[PDB]
Amino acid sequence: PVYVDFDVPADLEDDALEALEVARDTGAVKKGTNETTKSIERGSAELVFVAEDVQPEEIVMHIPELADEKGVPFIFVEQQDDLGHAAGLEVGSAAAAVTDAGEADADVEDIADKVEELR
RNA sequence: CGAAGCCCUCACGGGCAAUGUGGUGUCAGGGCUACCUCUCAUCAGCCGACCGUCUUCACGAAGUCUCUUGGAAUAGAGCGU
Ligand SMILES: [Mg+2]
Ligand SMILES: [Sr+2]
Repeated sequence: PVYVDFDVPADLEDDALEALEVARDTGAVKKGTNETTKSIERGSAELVFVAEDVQPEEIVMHIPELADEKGVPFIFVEQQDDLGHAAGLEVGSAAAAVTDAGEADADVEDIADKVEELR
């Protein structure tokens, strides 16, 4: 909520999580806020995901400002458990990162372009 | 590094854990990269006392002889261990 500056539509979120499911079975993904943060700093992150139901908000707070100065695109997911299942975990995830997509590079590029049109 | 982990249960199965279980590491700084050599340090775990001290216990030598006094010798004198 405090780190959220734009609302992402349910349709765009469906596209995003589907692209993440095929990113783990082909390319490579980073699961968890610590690994997502290191990906943005190292530059290896292509697209970063962030949950909106994170309590406390401090865990994720830095991602929207850190990604802006590193050129890495970010998208908001409504639920924590949906992002965790999409990353391939039994538990939830506050943040996920796509470190070089696989056979979804065209979809990821479009998601990154649809988010910029939504500010 | 990133699920490689932990708890419950005979098992099955369940719970925990990416908001990080677990590995690494902790100022002789450490990590990472490139190498030299090596370990007996440390940490985890198995085994597991001696001696001493405190207390309790077993065993454990040699007269119940003479006389006098006395209610009674454990006294005096004498002999003996
Ligand atoms: Mg350790
Ligand atoms: Sr959770």
